[PDB]
Amino acid sequence: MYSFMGGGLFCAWVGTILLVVAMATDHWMQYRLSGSFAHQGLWRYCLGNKCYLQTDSIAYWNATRAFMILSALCAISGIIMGIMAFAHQPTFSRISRPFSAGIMFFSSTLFVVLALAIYTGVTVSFLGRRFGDWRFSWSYILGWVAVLMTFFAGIFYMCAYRVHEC
Repeated sequence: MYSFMGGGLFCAWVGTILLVVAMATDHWMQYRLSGSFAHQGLWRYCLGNKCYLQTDSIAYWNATRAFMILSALCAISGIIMGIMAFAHQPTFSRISRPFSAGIMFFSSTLFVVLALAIYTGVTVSFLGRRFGDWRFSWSYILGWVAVLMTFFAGIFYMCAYRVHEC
């Protein structure tokens, strides 16, 4: 019955973390020079003897940063709706209670497949022959893992939509 309610919420409860463990993890691209092996994230940079922050704010950087928050805000606004999916609260008939999360999670799934594509679509074009250690590191992966986690979080919630009303 309500296994989708208890299943789809779990696919988002972990996916919401991977999005947060993607904006505060300075490992979007691995690179090193002379005695400072580290990584490079959206906001903060890192080296060895010290750290580093942004300097110019590039177009594809200021695109991914906003779209990932637009996904997390569209992801936390689903687990709180998943809490509201169990408890029936009389409100109205438009937009079902165990169904609105399907549009909300898929919306969060939409602004991450675009946020991760704007990164890759410009990174290899803006670089390549210059930066030698071109590598999408272990935070770029967690963004793509959360792409599938919150995707199923909408699938399970959308699957229960037909089971309930029909």
